[PDB]
Amino acid sequence: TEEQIAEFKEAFSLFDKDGDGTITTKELGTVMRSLGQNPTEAELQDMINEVDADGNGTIDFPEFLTMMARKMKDTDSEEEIREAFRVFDKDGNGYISAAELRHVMTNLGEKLTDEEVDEMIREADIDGDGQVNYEEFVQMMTAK
Amino acid sequence: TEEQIAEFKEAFSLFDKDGDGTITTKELGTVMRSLGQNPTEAELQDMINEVDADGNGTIDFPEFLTMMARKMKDTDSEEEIREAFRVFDKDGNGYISAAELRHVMTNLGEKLTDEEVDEMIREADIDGDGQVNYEEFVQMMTAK
Amino acid sequence: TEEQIAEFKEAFSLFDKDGDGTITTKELGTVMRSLGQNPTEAELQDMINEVDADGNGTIDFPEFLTMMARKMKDTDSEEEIREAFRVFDKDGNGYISAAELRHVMTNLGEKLTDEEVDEMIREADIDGDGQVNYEEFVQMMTAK
Amino acid sequence: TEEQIAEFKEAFSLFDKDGDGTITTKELGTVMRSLGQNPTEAELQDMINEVDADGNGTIDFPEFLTMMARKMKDTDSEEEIREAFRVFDKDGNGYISAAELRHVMTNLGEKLTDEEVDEMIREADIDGDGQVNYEEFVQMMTAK
Amino acid sequence: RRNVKYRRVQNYLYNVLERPRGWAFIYHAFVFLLVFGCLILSVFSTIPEHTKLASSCLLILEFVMIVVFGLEFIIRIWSAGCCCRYRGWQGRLRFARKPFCVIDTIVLIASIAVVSAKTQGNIFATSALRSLRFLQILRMVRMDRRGGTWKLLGSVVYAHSKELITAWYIGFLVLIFSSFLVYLVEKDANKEFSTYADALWWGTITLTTIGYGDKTPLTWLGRLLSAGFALLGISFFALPAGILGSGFALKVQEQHRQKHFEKRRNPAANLIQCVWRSYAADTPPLKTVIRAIRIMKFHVAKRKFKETLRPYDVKDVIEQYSAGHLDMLCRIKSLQTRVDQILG
Amino acid sequence: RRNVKYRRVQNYLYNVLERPRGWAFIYHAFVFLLVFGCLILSVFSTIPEHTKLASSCLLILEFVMIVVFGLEFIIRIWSAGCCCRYRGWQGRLRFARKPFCVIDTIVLIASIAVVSAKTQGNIFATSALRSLRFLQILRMVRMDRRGGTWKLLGSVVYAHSKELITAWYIGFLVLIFSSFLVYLVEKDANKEFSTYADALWWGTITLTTIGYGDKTPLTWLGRLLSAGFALLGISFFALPAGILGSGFALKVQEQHRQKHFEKRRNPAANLIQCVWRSYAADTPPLKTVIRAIRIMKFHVAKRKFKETLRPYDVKDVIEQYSAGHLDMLCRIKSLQTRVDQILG
Amino acid sequence: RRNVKYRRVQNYLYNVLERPRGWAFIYHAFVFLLVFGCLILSVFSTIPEHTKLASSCLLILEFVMIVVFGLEFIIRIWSAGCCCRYRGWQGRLRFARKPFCVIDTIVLIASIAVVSAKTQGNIFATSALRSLRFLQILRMVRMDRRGGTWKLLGSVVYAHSKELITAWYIGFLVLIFSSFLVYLVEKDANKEFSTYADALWWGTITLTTIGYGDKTPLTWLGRLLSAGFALLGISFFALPAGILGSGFALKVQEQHRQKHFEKRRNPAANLIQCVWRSYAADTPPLKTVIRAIRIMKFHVAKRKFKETLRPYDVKDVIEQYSAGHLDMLCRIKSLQTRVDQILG
Amino acid sequence: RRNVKYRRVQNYLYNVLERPRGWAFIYHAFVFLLVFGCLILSVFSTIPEHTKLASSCLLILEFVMIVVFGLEFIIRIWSAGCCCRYRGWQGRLRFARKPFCVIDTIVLIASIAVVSAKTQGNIFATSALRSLRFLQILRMVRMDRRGGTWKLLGSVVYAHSKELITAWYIGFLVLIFSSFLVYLVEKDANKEFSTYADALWWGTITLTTIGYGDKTPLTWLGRLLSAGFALLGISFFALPAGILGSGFALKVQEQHRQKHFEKRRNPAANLIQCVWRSYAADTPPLKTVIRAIRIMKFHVAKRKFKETLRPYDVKDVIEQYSAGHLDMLCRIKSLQTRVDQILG
Ligand SMILES: CCCCCCCC(=O)OC[C@H](COP(=O)(O)O[C@@H]1[C@H](O)[C@H](O)[C@@H](OP(=O)(O)O)[C@H](OP(=O)(O)O)[C@H]1O)OC(=O)CCCCCCC
Ligand SMILES: CCCCCCCC(=O)OC[C@H](COP(=O)(O)O[C@@H]1[C@H](O)[C@H](O)[C@@H](OP(=O)(O)O)[C@H](OP(=O)(O)O)[C@H]1O)OC(=O)CCCCCCC
Repeated sequence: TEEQIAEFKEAFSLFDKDGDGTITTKELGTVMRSLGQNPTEAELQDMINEVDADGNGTIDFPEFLTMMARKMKDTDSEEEIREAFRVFDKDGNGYISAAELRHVMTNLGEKLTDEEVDEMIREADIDGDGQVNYEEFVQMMTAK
Repeated sequence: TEEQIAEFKEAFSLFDKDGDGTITTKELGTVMRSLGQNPTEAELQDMINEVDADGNGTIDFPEFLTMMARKMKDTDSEEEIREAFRVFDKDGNGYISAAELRHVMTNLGEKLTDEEVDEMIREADIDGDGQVNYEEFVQMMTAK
Repeated sequence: TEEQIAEFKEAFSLFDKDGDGTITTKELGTVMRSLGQNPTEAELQDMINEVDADGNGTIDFPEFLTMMARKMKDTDSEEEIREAFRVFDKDGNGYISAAELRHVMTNLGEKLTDEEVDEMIREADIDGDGQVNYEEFVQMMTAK
Repeated sequence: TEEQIAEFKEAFSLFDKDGDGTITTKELGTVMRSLGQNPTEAELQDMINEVDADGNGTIDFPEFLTMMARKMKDTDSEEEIREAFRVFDKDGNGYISAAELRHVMTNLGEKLTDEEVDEMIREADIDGDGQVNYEEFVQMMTAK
Repeated sequence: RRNVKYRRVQNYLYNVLERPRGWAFIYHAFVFLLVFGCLILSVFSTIPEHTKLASSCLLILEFVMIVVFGLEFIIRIWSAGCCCRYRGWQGRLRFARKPFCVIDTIVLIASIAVVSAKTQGNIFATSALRSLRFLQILRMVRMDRRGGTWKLLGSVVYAHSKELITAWYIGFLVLIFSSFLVYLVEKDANKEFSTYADALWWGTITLTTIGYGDKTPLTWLGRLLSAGFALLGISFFALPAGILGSGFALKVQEQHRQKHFEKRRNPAANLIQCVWRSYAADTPPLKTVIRAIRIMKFHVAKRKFKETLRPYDVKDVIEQYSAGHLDMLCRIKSLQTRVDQILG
Repeated sequence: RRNVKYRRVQNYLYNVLERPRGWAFIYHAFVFLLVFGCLILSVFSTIPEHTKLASSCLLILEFVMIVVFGLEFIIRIWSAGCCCRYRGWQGRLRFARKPFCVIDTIVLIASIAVVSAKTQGNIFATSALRSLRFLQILRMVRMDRRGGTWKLLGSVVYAHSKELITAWYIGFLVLIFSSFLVYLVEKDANKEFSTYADALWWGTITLTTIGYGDKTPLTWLGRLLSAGFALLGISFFALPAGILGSGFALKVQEQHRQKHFEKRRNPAANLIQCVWRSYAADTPPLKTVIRAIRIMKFHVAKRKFKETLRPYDVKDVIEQYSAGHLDMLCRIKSLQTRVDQILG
Repeated sequence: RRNVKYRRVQNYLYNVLERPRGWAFIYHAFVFLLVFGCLILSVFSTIPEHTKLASSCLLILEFVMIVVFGLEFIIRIWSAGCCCRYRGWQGRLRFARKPFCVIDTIVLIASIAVVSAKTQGNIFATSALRSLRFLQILRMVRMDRRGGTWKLLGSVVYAHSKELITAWYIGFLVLIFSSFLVYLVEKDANKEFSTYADALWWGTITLTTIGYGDKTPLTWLGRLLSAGFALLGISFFALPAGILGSGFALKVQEQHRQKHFEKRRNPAANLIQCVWRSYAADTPPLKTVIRAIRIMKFHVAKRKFKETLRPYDVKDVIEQYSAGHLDMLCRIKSLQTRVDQILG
Repeated sequence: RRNVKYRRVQNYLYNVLERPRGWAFIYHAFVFLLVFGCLILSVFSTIPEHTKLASSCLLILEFVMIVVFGLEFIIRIWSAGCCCRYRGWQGRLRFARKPFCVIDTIVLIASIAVVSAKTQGNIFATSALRSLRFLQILRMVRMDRRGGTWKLLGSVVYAHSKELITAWYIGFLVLIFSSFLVYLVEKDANKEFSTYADALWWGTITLTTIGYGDKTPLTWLGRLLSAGFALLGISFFALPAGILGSGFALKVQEQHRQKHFEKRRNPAANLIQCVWRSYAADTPPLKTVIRAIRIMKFHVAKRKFKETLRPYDVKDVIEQYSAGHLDMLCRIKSLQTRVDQILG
């Protein structure tokens, strides 16, 4: 994984922008401020807390490597996403409406771009009484 | 309904006072400020939300037309008003006192003018042990 | 009751200090401010609300007369005071300690003067295992 | 106990630093401010309330003597400490992990110095699957 | 006056008949006692011994119910003008097609036919009367309003479907097994556990705590197995009654709590206020705009009331709590920001 | 001293008699055991075998209760001065007309008459005594205070009226139907299901899980129908016991919770404080004004206490929550407006 | 289209088979009725009288179930492609090893063998068939999903372990004691309380409210003791049913409340949003950084959802309350300090 | 090492014996099964038929329990050093006087004597053994810890005392009345309702849903009265079981909720922290002052923990709510006043 570890080291160098070796809240916030995201202090706090496991308050290079190495496609993660989709299942028949899903994504939580939600809708077979099998979405977003 | 649609268009022109075609919170508030009502921002927000069904944030002419076309005399509306009156029914015998009703209207909610509550009392047969059949009020205010 | 009504009229004249005939919050507050009590606005509000029964916001002379005419010695009032004393009854045997009562009066609620609580203690037979029959207090303070 | 009472009198003289004979919140706070602890007003209030039993608001010399005379090794105190340790007992088998205990002391409550928690760990037999019998700690800290 | 009085008597009679409360319950209890006594008398007439006195006493009840029920039907038809939607010939006809009213008239004509045939006394007629006697039970049936008992029972059963099913399955298993074992233990010693059907009957009766006593185990091993499985299966078979009873008590508790903290007052007051405002408003253009605003306020209050139809629960309290918390949060953050600007 | 001591003994005896708590319950339990033993002895005397020994042993109880109850009535009359409203001849007479006291004296004279007639031994007299023996049950009756048991039972039944009624109706239907079907299935094969009255008796006993066993179905189709309807109707007939028991448990839980979080402390303290203030106040005009204020404070505290009579519920907690929320809202909006004015 | 339609029919059939809801429950109820009728017919065939008609009617059911179940197994195997993990020969084989599926095929081949041997009619074969008939009960067994009934029953029993144990111990004591006393009171007068084993049997049946009636006390002292201990032990023996039923009702109430106020909405929305963001992002370096951030957001939302798995309780409400309180406290103390600095 | 290992084995054995959790429950269940099998074997030996095989099999159990229990007592005495308060001869003697331990040794010597006398075989000896066999039940008795079952049952009964009493009184009344009426209705027609004692026995058995069937009403009026009073009294007699079961379920629910939201964490952490601080502190005068402060902090944490002993309820939540509300109120009023001063 020499290519992968080299990419991870380059990414860490871009993140910290210095030779300190520890990722602080200020630098992580600036990384996205360069893109005009305006991160919150609590947002950066949970960003740092999710990589490190010792509670030092900074993201060390081995911790970031451990975070990146693990694969998103996991049984626990797949079940969590499946139940997240089932949250909006009607009659327990495993069907979620396309338009209802669009409205839910647009209004609740971090609003998705209209075009992006449209691609979500088109990424699978949306016809068939207006319902889309959420498990197809789970399979599409669990393939890594 | 050419007379009715003409009246609705004239009313919309008076409401918006401009050719924009959309009713904003500021203009709707000014409509009543001209009469010295001092509307609240949330009041205007729910005023706009009740006509439109797309969530754009403004009242379009077709939306106002749809709101106006529907008749107040509805089975659901009649039941809602009937239960609203029954809220103050004693012993489950379908009787509400005239004086108790007067006090409730005067104190709770948007206070009614004393003369107006008096007309409410006189609009039906109020005698008969001081109780007034609320269903008579429902019939009077459901006739359109 | 000519002597009594004359006394009530003189008391009302002292209370209002003017010929208006209505007792307002400001004047009632000043009545006790003359004695340095520093009444609260809510205190005066409930003071006025307890005499009048129409909600006008002021104490009329007939309302004050009605308040004064009624006798403190009442079955409902006696029961209320009896249960108030029973609040601190232990084992359901109808006994309240003298020292515990003293501490409760001193700390909880409008603090009583130490000498006044001492007179309360001495007003009845306090000996007999340190308990005082609260019903004796009820009889003493229900005799008018 | 002439040596003990002499030590207590000297300690009280150091505490109050004056001949008033009563310990006030300000002086008690200054006692620790000399060591840079920065006590809180509520902290000093409960400090005073725990010695005196009359509610005067100050610690009298007899009250401090009564507080000091009583022995920490008590059946009630031993049971309280035992249940405090059992708070973190898993499976009801009377075992508490060393590392979990270290983390709990470090994070929750008044943080303990890392070296001090290390001595806590070493004060008894910590090996044996990583669990330490809390009752050994109770015996060590109940011996006076 | 006189016609208004007539209107009143009709309203009062309509409430005592269709919407009982208080004394109306005493009248309905009287009618229920009459119907139940009729059923008891019919059952007694079934007995050959008492069929003589019971027949005559029951005949009296026939006419008693007949006359009483005919009078009640006449009053109900004459009444039901309380809503005024059933006034006039067409309104009375519309009322008469109510399922309970059509049922009542059918029972009425059946009773009339029973009396007339008892007068005639034909063989086939009298057999038809022995059969048509049960109809008075429809009077017992009409008693409930829109089958409220059935709806409540079904609601509570459905809510506890998993527990009733789980419990019943486990109990059935227990029964089958215990029946079988005893049967093995007693197939030969006892002549009453001859077939497994007999053992199943014994187990059913045993676990259901009926215990007729026709079949009981005799071998001591059989009695030991019967005791153990009796304890288990008895708990299981009595389970559904406890589950349903507890569910009923909890639902009553919930219902009571919701009634105490119902949200009807403020929406109702606002609704009536704006409704009367619109009724009054129904310069000219300013008055028309005010009328539109008042009608909109009425519709909004109606929508809020329809929302309040949903019974109060943890959802509503936590919702209002969180709303209040967010309002205070945003307002006080704004105040801090404003004070900061003042500092700047 | 001596008279104050006498007053004390009378107060103590009044509490142990009329307001039992702790040991008074042990004395009342002793009296209950005596009365219950008298009832048991009377029942045994009903039996021709034991009527000899039982009669003599019961005679002893007659006098035992007689002497004990006469002593207790004497103590109760001599006592009851705790309130001092019954002191003196007129007060004792007023006490003696208490319904329970008049009942007690009536039972007392009845027991005296029973003993005297047993002494005389007349035929009609002795028959009257066999009839007058039950009266000691009024002692069991007087036991409860103002029929608290009846009031509690009625309250819980009324609260769950719909469920008891729904359940009972459904169960009745089940019974009738099952009885009938078995009857059809077994009218001929079984000689005990000869009439529908017999089938109704079998169904009643079957679903009520009594199961005497006098009537049991013999045909296997009858046994299958009996098993199915047994499961259904047994659940329904056992339902009312579960509903009422659960309702009792829930009401106990609610009473305990309300007791733990009762609101009596602050209103009580304020009431007593202002009451004593007024008692003390009962320049001169300033003192009179202060007296009026203190009497008003006493009346306000009385009104607040009467309000607190209502048991705490979700209503009170949500009410106080909303009140606090509105106070903080208005105050902090005022602070924002003030700071804004400062900015201006 | 056609293959997408085929996919659809397979998905629908998979839901109606493995994840029933609504009409699927009606189909499963039909299959349950068929299996239960088969069991009833087998039991009836046990009876020598009805073994003739019952045998023929049951033979029909053999094939009926056989054909129906073979068809259902074929559909289940052909279906189960809804997840697409069982498509292809290897996927179908993986599905076929499901414990319920292997059980179903075993029952299937057993039924086939029963029919074939009934055709042949060998002695040992027919005995094996009389024994292999019960297997259809595995169809009743497969019915439940992963033994949900057993898991629910065990959960509620374990939660109330102390009460079931306490109650059962006390009841056992009661039984032993009452049995013994009656035995002493009736060891000689009654020939059925000859040994203490007989008394224990009588007590078991008595307290369990079975009351066969084979043994009943005859001596009046025995009847008195039996009545008292009957009241006590009956309460104790009926206790476990009430405890478990109430526990079931309370757990249902809790589950319903938690469902109404479940916390799935916001974490789910955030999770899906960031998951799609990462799927889309999967200058170049800026896009890669955004992809990493979006994947981290997805993982955080997954962690929050896993946290929300824990059912809502007093813990969560009080936790959020205290959190809000601490935020307002710190913020408003900061505002006071800031305003103070302004004063300085 | 070796002695520390010995200490460990002793601690582990002490927990598995006196403080079971998990596998220790499996060992205790094994011992319970052994004792229960001994009781069953003794009961069977009571039977003249099985007294031959049962006697020999039970003899084996005598020694089996004997050897097992002697070993367990030896282990318990050798163990119990977990606390170290029972180490040494004096500590072992102190442990041996534990009521359960003295009971255990008494049962042990009784079993030894039973075996020895069975060896000798004296007449009076063997009678004493038939009597001394029950002692193994003390092993069943010792099972529970400090009579937890009795304490729990008594607590729940006392909490629901009014309902059990109300219910039982009403039920008793029902019984007496129904018995009497049937007796009047059937005193002559039925030979089994000859005396009122017989009617009382029938009513007891009837309402308790035992229904032996020895006495059943024959007259149809008697059957009607029996049915009505059966419904009433059956509900009343089954009431106590439902009340107690529901109370048990509610108490379990409450205990579970309190456990989930127990307040032990922060007081415990503070207590341990300050305790270690004091243990460490046990210039010189500054260190002594710090030691006094740390000991005071330990005592305060102990007091707070003793306060937290009280189970959490509505009281604690409302208390903390009101405290928070008053803090915010006073602080924000102070902020408004301060800002006002700034305006001045
Ligand atoms: C045989 C038929 C039995 C039917 C039942 C017996 C027939 C019968 O109806 O009486 C029961 C009755 C009901 O009690 P009660 O009406 O006072 O119960 C209150 C009543 O429901 C209030 O209206 C409720 O207030 P709200 O609206 O919610 O605001 C209140 O709830 P809450 O405010 O406290 O929260 C309830 O507590 O009062 C007796 O105890 C007399 C016992 C007579 C029994 C005599 C025989 C035992
Ligand atoms: C046979 C007669 C049976 C009658 C029942 C048995 C007779 C009997 O009375 O004992 C039960 C008794 C009651 O328990 P206990 O008094 O401690 O119950 C507490 C008591 O009610 C407190 O006063 C309550 O505090 P508070 O005021 O609300 O503030 C507290 O509520 P909470 O603070 O926690 O919230 C209650 O938990 O204690 C036993 O367990 C001994 C079992 C003896 C049983 C021996 C035989 C089994």
